[PDB]
Amino acid sequence: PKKRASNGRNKKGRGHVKPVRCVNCSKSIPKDKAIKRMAIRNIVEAAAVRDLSEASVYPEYALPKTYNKLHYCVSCAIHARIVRVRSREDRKNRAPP
Amino acid sequence: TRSSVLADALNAINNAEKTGKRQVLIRPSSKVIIKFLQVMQKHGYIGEFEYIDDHRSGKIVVQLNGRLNKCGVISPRFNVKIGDIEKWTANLLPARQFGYVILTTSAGIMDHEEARRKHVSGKILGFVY
Amino acid sequence: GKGKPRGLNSARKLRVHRRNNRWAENNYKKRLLGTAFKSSPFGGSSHAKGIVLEKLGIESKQPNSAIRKCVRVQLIKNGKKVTAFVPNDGCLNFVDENDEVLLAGFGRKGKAKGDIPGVRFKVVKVSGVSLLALWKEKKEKPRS
Amino acid sequence: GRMHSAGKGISSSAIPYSRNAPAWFKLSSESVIEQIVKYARKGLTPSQIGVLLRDAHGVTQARVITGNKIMRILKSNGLAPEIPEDLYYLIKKAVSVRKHLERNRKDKDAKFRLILIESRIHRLARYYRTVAVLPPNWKYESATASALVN
RNA sequence: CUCUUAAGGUAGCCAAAUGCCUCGUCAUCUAAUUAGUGACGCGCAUGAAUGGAUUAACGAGAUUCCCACUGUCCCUAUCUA
RNA sequence: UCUAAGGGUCGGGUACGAUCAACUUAGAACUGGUACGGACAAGGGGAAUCUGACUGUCUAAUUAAAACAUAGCAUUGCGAUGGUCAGAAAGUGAUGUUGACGCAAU
RNA sequence: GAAUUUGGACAAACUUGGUCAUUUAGAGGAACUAAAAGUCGUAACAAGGUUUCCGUAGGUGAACCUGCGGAAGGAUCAU
RNA sequence: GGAUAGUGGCCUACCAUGGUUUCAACGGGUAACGGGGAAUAAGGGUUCGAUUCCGGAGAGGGAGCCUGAGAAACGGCUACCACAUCCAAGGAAGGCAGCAGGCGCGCAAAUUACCCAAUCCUAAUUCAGGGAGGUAGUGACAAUAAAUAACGAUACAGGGCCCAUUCGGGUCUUGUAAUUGGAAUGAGUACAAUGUAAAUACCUUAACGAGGAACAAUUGGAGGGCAAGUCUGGUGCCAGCAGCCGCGGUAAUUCCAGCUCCAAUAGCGUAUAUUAAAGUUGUUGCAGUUAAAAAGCUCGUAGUUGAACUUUGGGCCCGGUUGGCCGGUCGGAUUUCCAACGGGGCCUUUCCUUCUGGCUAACCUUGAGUCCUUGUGGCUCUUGGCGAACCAGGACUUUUACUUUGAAAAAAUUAGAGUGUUCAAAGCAGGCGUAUUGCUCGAAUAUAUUAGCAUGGAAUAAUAGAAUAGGACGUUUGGUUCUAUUUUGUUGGUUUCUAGGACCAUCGUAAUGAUUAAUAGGGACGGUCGGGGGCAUCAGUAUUCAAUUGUCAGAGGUGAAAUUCUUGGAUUUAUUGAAGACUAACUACUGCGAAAGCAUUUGCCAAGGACGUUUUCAUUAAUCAAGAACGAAAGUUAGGGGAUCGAAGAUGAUCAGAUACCGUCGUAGUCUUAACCAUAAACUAUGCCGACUAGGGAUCGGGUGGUGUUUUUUUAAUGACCCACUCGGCACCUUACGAGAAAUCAAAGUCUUUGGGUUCUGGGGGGAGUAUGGUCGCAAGGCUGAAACUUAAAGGAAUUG
Repeated sequence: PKKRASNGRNKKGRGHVKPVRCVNCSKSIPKDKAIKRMAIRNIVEAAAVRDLSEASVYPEYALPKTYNKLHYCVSCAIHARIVRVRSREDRKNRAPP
Repeated sequence: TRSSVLADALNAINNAEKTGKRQVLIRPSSKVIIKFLQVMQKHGYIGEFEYIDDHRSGKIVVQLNGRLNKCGVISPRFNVKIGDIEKWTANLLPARQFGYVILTTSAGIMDHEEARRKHVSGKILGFVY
Repeated sequence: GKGKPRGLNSARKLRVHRRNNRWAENNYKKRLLGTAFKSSPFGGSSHAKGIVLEKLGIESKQPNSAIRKCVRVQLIKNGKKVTAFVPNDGCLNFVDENDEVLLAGFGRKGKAKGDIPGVRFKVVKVSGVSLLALWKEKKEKPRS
Repeated sequence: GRMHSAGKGISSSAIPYSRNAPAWFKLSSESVIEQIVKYARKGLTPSQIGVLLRDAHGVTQARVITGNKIMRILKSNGLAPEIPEDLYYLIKKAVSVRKHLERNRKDKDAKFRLILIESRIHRLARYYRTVAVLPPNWKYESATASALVN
């Protein structure tokens, strides 16, 4: 007569969005998944701030910041970046610090 | 598309009852529904109600008391042959001594005991206990 | 409304759905015509006769480990070569090359039985006498 | 629910309980019908007329103000149009869409939309033919669509 | 694992009009087949536009078998110019 | 030996009558030593394999083919003070009354 | 009024093909299944050591690998 | 119309072009004549129905036929076909799916027996004939009752009862005993009879017939499921058992044996088929987020389903079925009483078919009423009212679905009343005498779905009737047609009225005729809304290459090295140009689209949501097998374009190997034109429409209002804000009120207190989404889609470790 088999499990999204390659390892990835961080630092370090200020022409000067948005591939995020892994309850929470 | 207005009304009633209320804005009425409520009211399962009237639909606000365990509808409205009503009473009601399979015959909309007494049958609508 | 139709005039659609959805049991084809008669070794029959081609030693399935003592019985009606088990201890000693026998289903409505792989027919009688009788030594194997 | 679109809207116009009245209303029964007839002569639909009278002048609703609907009132004086208004409008839309499609090629969505509209039109035709306001064995088609707009 | 090249025959296909050994071995066609056909293929020495493989249609092309039909033959006889 | 069905022209006190022509096709009887496309004229057919696709062309005097050709594919060189070729030279010539979707060579 | 004939319908039957169904031989090919200990590696399951898997295309003794897109059944519900 | 016994395409001449079909035709299969019924069933169902009553039969296969009222007969012919009988090879005779009987098949099934006594039938017929039938033998298919041992006393130990008097004896009973005795039988033989057609059996019966070594019970099992061994000897993953899980490898609660025991018992296993279990077929009544399942998406015919709305009520009588004083009768009932239960009338605007009517019936009929508790509880008569209560007729009275009641619903069987079958299955018998030449009760009762029939009911669910009025009544009034029994003097001819047939005509009557406008749907209109689509058009940067370059030894590249390119200036900064590339950052639990999927500017082309709306339409709709548009990425076809990235490929490393990961290049592609292609983890692995239930904020898009704030030109108008509110969304947070196997869920809820409408899919895993056949496609592949065979778990959630 007639007889056969199987299927499986679940998660949520939206529809479709275009990918943005991993800033570290060049893996493709969408932006609901994403894992993103804002790299917002000065050009100068804490050590460099004096040596410059001393040698600086112009009073007050400037000291701007290198801004850039960094996108990771989840795989690479756990390799280094602040993501790690949390408990059954903590993986529901969305607050950063 | 409401396939049965009565059905939805009864559903709403039951919902309210389960929630533990004393009132229900049910919609959009019918003579059948009114008759149903006359049967229910007759056997204590609902407190005295008020049919409100806007021309087109006609809503109702039933002041239900709390005696009601469960009212419900049987769709499709089958055809019943007097000998059959036993099986219905055996099937869907809680017990022999109480609970009313309400139904429609050529005499009118009424409970099953009344139909037995009258000695007629026709269709089945639903049940109340 | 729980998938299926609850129309008063549906009936047709219901019965046809059943006719469609009934096909999920090998036993359903047995009641219509019979898979037994077109395919299968036993032609819609309880028992079946045949001739012993050769004596066999089948390796048992794990965790068991033994040699089970069976026979390739070629049947008489169909002529299909089928493996068959020899019940009780010894009893392979009673049967010879090319003797008429009588087979029966192993027990599980076709299929295998326990540690024996492939074989699905226990021998009952050999040369017009039961294996049991031969084993207990109530009656003996008629040579003539 | 909506017949084709996914939306679930209930943007509609709730008539009050008042069937007689408005009580505050002035005027006579002849004036309103006359006005109706005027804008019919002018060449507008039961809908558009109904709008224009209601908003600019005093007619609350045609059935309340007179004793009949606008369509019937048009029919009586020989000013009802060749086919039903809404269906006509749909046909007009469809023709326009087809025209638009003719100039294009790679477009898909508009084709789908056309098809949807056509379906609706067909359904309407089934209805009107069933009640017999259009002729029986009357049919809309793509080839003689722009001929039907006249 | 190894010697060895510029690289070491790939996809396909064959005792093919390409295979010596050969009448290759197996099956099929027959009473009987170095013929034909299907297979197998470390192929003496197949093979990719020196084109490989497949083909509907066409063929005064090459081949084998079968139905029909015959003096081709058994087995020769006869008549006409 | 019959029947039927195919049409032309003239007619209306402001439905169809008269006539004139062909051949085609069908159907029916009736009939003969079952003969009848009567002589004449006029396809053997199929199942497969090999090979080149095909129509076409050639060794006029032994080879008509599986050879050549072809459409299709691929390649190469060439922007005219050019490419491929001719000429003993020539104020010479073919492609060229051409121009890269063209010409030449495979 | 028997043999015997003329015509006719009803027609078994065989000869021929055409079929529709049901079986069944077959060199050779390619599968699947089982069977205590057979060779080759180790492809998934832990981040299985290159995250898996899906579709599709190619490659490769073998698991498999690679491309483009997708999913997460992820190793992330997160500025 | 022949032929028929008569109808009809039965058969054709002539003419027509029909008939049937997704409401499943036609074809194919059937291990299919059918039903009555059998198995098993809480209800629902599921399986089987070969087995003495109809056109189809059928007589080895067909076809033909005479005879007869009846036959397409076959225990009758004719032929052919297939097989096969006997010869003095010329020729003849056959048919068994009636009994006896059995080759191969087998899993499987009986004496070449005696008789018409029953039971029936046929013949001119009580008298014959019947392998129909009966009778036995064969008989462990099934069913019924059913022996295989009983019992003292003694030797012991208990336990209940009698005198209720001590220890006195007991009627007794429950056991155990190499303690021992009499008794009672049937099997079996059988004088005999009975029985029967004649025998065998049985029901009776003299005669012989138990003491164990006898007149002897088996078949399974003893780890769990599932009642019964931590006994003995053997065996050593060997032999074997084991439906399933598992036992056995030197101590077996499972094997081979003993011993003991436990079931069922003249039967018990064993095999296959089926029914329950099985809600693992699911209407009642399943599942589909993962456990097996929702088609990618949308349309769309069939089918299924589909808002409300139309005498509801209020009265006044009449009599029933019930409740109970009264037991005025002797634990039997009457008739007047409070209420219930559904009835039947008449009235409230209610022809609640009738029109011509006889009986005009029940009656304004009353001729002088009485053997009545006045209060109306009621048997009682006299000359003459309203058509159904009885029939005669006609005129037209939506069309069913539904349901009540009735027959009609062959018997055995089923449920089941009675009853000596010695009980019982059964069978339909029998009981009772004044067993003197007699009496009498039975062989009931119920079941029969669907359809067909009559018959009330009229709620629910369908469906027509008055909307460019050829519309209902009608005392109106001409008229145009057609019919007509009686009579005028009779049968006929035309006529006059006459009664009715229809049709038409202007006047005549009625509140003259159109239900809503569904928090259903469609449609217009309004200013808005958007990374929705198409067609162009604009910008952006980087990437690569080129020229100019300014310059000087290592630049690429990794975990580290190498390939690699390098003063025939490399990487590298600045000035330009060229080609494709993609729309960064902004960009979010943000927005549109049916999805697939879509982000620069601007224009044009239509389209769409929500919202607003005392606009219109008026059930138009919800989902949908067939059929159809779109459908990522990768592919394919022929052009273009061909910068980066990059299947194949080459490579340098890596490593035991590397044709893989890491590197450096690089053809198809990535882009586009016109074609194809139809798959995806096409994913919220959550169908769609509708209703109802918990709170909470936040947000996109309208809308409403507020002496609100902000922005110009203090002020006006908008925009932008803030606040409150409400509609439609993308969603979220908190509980579980509920749901769930949990994980989790505002829907996976309102589902054993199981039914709002509908489509699709799944029924242990594999084999396999394979084979074959269809179909679409240039191909790659796509849709549709099995089988044998194999196997006890695969699996899904969680829980520790």
